[PDB]
Amino acid sequence: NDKLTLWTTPDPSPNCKVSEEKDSKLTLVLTKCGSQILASVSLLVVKGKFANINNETNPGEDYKKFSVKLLFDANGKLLTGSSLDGNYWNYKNKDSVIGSPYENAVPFMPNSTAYPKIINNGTANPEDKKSAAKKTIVTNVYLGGDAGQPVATTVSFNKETESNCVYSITFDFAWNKTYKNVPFDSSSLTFSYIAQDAED
Amino acid sequence: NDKLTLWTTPDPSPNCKVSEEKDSKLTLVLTKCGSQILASVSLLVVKGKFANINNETNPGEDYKKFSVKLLFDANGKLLTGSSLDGNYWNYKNKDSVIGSPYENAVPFMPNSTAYPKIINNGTANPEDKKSAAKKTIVTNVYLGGDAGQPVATTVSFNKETESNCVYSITFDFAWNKTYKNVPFDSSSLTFSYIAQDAEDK
Amino acid sequence: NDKLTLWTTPDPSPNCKVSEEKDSKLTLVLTKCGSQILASVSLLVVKGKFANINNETNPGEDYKKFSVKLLFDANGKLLTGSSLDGNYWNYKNKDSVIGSPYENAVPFMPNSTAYPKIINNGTANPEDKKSAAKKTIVTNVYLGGDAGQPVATTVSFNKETESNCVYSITFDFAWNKTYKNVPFDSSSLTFSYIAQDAED
Ligand SMILES: CC(=O)N[C@H]1[C@H]([C@H](O)[C@H](O)CO)O[C@](O)(C(=O)O)C[C@@H]1O
Ligand SMILES: CC(=O)N[C@H]1[C@H]([C@H](O)[C@H](O)CO)O[C@](O)(C(=O)O)C[C@@H]1O
Ligand SMILES: CC(=O)N[C@H]1[C@H]([C@H](O)[C@H](O)CO)O[C@](O)(C(=O)O)C[C@@H]1O
Repeated sequence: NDKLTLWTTPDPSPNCKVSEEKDSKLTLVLTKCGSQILASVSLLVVKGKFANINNETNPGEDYKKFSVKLLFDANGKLLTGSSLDGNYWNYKNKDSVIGSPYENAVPFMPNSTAYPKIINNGTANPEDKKSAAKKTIVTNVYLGGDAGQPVATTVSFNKETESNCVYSITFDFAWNKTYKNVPFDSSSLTFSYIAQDAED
Repeated sequence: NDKLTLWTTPDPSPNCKVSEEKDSKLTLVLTKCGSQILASVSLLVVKGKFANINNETNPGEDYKKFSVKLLFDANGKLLTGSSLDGNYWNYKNKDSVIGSPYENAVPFMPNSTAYPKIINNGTANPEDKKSAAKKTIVTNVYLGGDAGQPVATTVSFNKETESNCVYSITFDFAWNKTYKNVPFDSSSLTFSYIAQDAEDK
Repeated sequence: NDKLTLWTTPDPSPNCKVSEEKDSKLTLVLTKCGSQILASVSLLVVKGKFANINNETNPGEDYKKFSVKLLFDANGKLLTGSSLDGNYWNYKNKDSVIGSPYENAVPFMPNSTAYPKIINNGTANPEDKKSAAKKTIVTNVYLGGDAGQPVATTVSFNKETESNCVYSITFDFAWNKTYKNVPFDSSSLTFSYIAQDAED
């Protein structure tokens, strides 16, 4: 009933494509403390490529990394082409989701002044040079909650331009370890980014 | 606000068992940002095993790791099996604590739908309760605030079962380094977890 | 919103001294969720020592680390002697700043009970033993948002005593890598600390 938490469900049914359709349950919770967004996120791949990682028999790089994209329009609606199905992605209602799909959700989108879409011109003066890293959180999650099973995790904001998105949260994942029969089950990751809002 | 912050005191007197009774000050602050909980946490061992770590003379594993449990009931009261003494664990009032002990504190407990108590072992076709990792935050703290002194730190939610707990915040700590005369003084760690609600009315 | 979020601008003009004057844009956002402060922070060095790090030709330590201080008075005003210029450091209003400079900002300062001014200890009684680490967050940021480019990052609270400061947020940065032509462009870092104010 609180309008201040866009999320999946806390315990979601398969609602995310990783390597196929409905590959994986992605738990993502955006709580809007002031002008910033507090977010935790776990990923669990239940079937397909990364449901039981083995790089002993699959040493290839395509088997040692993947990416999850959330694509949003100017209203901040989740698009098709997002890795995340939008059926069970809405504002909170007890442990579940609100009856109607959400019309507007800009307050929750990354700031397009803080995290601008990169531009396609070559010239750039000292003060007018924009940043790639600014739009980035690089960290680790840990498969199975084992500290010896690190995945390099890269949250990116308004990185994507897919399906004519205006805002884009992107979780990239990669590892060096040659994991043997290790389900991709990520530890919860806490992070924040600066939001947008607009009047009318 | 004061009613939105369960914690110890900012500067607590020895209030945590690590290897023996009140042998460490644990600073923990739960602030309830919407449906999530924002938390920072430092640990300082003042006496006993880990008050001055040396693995040169104590190479044994029992001397290179330990765990601190907070056990809660369905109301969210701290239970006896807890590593943390409950005298100075309550809602905030200035840099101190509220007059009466707290009756209810569920809003602050980890979500038992997101972090369910029981774990399923063996088979995994559905795999629907099958996340161990979801209930986990793995990171590092740094003894003395020195970047060369990492402790592998594992926050767990509703992991524990002891004393008939319903909710359980659990901080495990372990290290590979052979530390020589290094007090266990952890750098403050920021983290969040998904909370619980309170029925309807 | 106003009074709830002390910050720079989301996209700041050069407003930070690192090795010389206004040689870097530092983006810092303090949002006061309850009794804690939520903060993200990116640093971008546009000119001078760290604008294009090379430790192949500059192996010296002075070229492999630096520190950024914010020094505050009892009111919580940013002082000269801070690395951060105070012109465009104020309470939020849209993507910009409030008209007048801010009179009071204690609610945003680190807790002087949790992070005491104490640093010299003459005795050390078991129950009255004070903590250095408590005042510390040690983590990593990642230059260019590349996971292979770690900087050891140390946030410290009420560490500093310079210019007779009462409160002090301090970001130290250091690296072991011998980086070749690597701009100091940090990935956004999320963190929190304890903060109070009270009076009549
Ligand atoms: C950083 C962290 O938290 N975990 C790390 C663990 C633990 O420190 C501990 O050694 C496990 O027992 O060590 C590694 O496996 C290692 O040294 O190769 C890297 C891993 O990232
Ligand atoms: C905060 C952090 O990650 N610190 C890490 C440092 C940094 O790389 C630092 O710059 C140089 O010590 O490296 C280690 O000391 C190391 O390799 O053994 C481990 C430690 O966890
Ligand atoms: C986010 C993270 O973990 N970064 C770390 C990377 C990643 O493992 C990366 O994927 C491989 O470059 O490893 C190091 O570069 C390394 O091994 O020396 C240290 C660095 O801090």
